[PDB]
Amino acid sequence: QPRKKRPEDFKFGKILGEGSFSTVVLARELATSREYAIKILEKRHIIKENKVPYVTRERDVMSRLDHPFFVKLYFTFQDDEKLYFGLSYAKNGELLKYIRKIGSFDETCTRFYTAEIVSALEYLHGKGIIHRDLKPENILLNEDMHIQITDFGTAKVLSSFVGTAQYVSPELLTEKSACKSSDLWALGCIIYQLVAGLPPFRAGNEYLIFQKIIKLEYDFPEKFFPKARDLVEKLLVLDATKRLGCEEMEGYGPLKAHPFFESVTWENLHQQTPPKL
Ligand SMILES: O=C1NCCc2ccccc21
Repeated sequence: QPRKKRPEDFKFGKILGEGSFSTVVLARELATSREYAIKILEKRHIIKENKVPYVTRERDVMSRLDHPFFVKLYFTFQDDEKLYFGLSYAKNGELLKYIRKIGSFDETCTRFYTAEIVSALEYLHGKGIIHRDLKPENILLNEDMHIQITDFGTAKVLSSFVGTAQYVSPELLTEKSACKSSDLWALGCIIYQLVAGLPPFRAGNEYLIFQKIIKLEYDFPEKFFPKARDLVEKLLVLDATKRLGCEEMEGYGPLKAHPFFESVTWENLHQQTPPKL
């Protein structure tokens, strides 16, 4: 292994994001001229907030990921005060940014980007990992406009936490429990959001949002692509064992065979050129 890196190896630049117990800063490695997104965490603060398990899980999950649709962990190091995670830099920022920029996606772009997420979730779920906080804020875009999923501090490794209100699955509200199917619920909310321009469940506060979620209280705009609508109806299902893509429904095959995805070639999405937004 190369010698441990250290802060003085980098020219630090702008802050890219100010996460839960961390700050992500753009950094250029002097020796190589490579750009990394370095996640910086203060040890004392992590210890004080009882987040050692949190940070340990984050690093352990990220070390296991080796797929182009996920953030990559290249290196770690620490000094007296801080932990540093050297992560891939997603040049084009958040999916959410593009949703707001152009309002909503046409069918071709919805299909292409939904497929990348599904394909990413298939990989993740095959390793026994649940994300638990999947959302357009955490789905980044690379320079090449392919997705790069991030934010694994709150992930669960199969064999205690509630995500972002608008994407929380009903089972989390009624049991405290999460499963792979919880990510598929999030996927349904995201597809709806790509097409409609807004998340399905919206209200004045978390309480009222949680209320709508458990009553499955939402509806589709008039223009909603019919096959995407059918797909979302098969994902936004209160019973977690009946969502398209979960094990009880025989996995990712039937999800990927959905009519909405008819024209998708699943084997080499990362080699395809994304539709212009
Ligand atoms: O580009 C990024 N890569 C790592 C994850 C991240 C978080 C917040 C802002 C940017 C990034």
